Amino acid sequence: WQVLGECYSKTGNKVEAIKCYKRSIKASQTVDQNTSIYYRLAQLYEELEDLQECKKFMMKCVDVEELLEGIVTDETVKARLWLAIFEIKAGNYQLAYDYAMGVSSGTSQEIEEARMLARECRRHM
Amino acid sequence: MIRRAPTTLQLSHDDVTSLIDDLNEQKLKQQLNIEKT
Amino acid sequence: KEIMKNLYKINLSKYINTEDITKSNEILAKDYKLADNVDVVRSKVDICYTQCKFNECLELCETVLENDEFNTNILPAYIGCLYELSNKNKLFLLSHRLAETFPKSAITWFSVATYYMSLDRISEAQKYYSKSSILDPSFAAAWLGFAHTYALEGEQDQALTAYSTASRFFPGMHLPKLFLGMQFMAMNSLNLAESYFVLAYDICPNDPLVLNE
Repeated sequence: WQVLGECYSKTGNKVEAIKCYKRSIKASQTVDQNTSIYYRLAQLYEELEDLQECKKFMMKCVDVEELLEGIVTDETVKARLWLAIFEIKAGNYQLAYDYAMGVSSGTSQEIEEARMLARECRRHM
Repeated sequence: MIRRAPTTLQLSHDDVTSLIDDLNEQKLKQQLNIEKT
Repeated sequence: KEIMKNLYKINLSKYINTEDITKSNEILAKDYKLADNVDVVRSKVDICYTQCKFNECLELCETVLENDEFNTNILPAYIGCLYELSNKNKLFLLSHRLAETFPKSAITWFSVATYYMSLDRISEAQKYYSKSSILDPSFAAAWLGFAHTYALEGEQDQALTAYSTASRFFPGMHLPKLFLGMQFMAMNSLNLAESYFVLAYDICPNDPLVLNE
């Protein structure tokens, strides 16, 4: 099912690819394996320009990191950075500050992006 | 543990410049008063 | 149990209920001839270390170190109280003996790093604190010294994450939080530093560093 979603995504059929990934999620036996699908599924919603809808899937992909005793994987690093950026636009600086600190153990560009975001929200905190 | 060296306050340039300007106008105050007197 | 309870009581943390630890020290010293015990002496050294009675560390742990120079429990306090006294010869001798005694212990490399940073050679202190931190992850002294080397090197952007990670790894320890707040002073964000000086002061009502900061 996941491969079908990639084929639909690469052929410009985003409307169909959403239902394809959703079917794949149910078939997965363990919640851990849904980390990769959640982040990609959220990007397609951003391509469909409904930012409110993609928030719910963004919550789940970040929350699997907590359920896995801090897995700290790559595809959740981009999740926290994107989630923190939107939260700045929402005006909730306190709710965005903890996201930057939790992702302070990623790649070289990942840490600096959250570090500068941390300083910005800290000043307005 | 290793104690961190406590931070030390520094005499800035701006405040000392402010004081020297204030002193300059202070001495300029009575120089005209002396001429007046 | 009459001695076992006091003996277990000796080893708890020293920041709170300090007077009771002292009464227990005299209780052990009397009626049980345990004044010569190394554990009572170590607890005394830690008492002196907390209130920053550094000369008392030097005298007491020099008295006991002559009898035993490789008591791994006692050495970190001696390294700290030596660094505070800022003497390099004794620390050099001890560190160089320990390097050839326990090459695979983190304590000796931590001592070497303290020596170099007493000599203000920060570049080598970087590597010789990294080695000690790698050798023992649960050696908060190494983490704090590493962040200190970063702060003293000249750059602070990384030392910021250094004190952040040190605080995150060791919850319930006030000193890394205090050092993080001091770096926040160094970078001129006081809003946050108010909160960490408050949480640090919650547990340390009387010590020069908190009040000065």
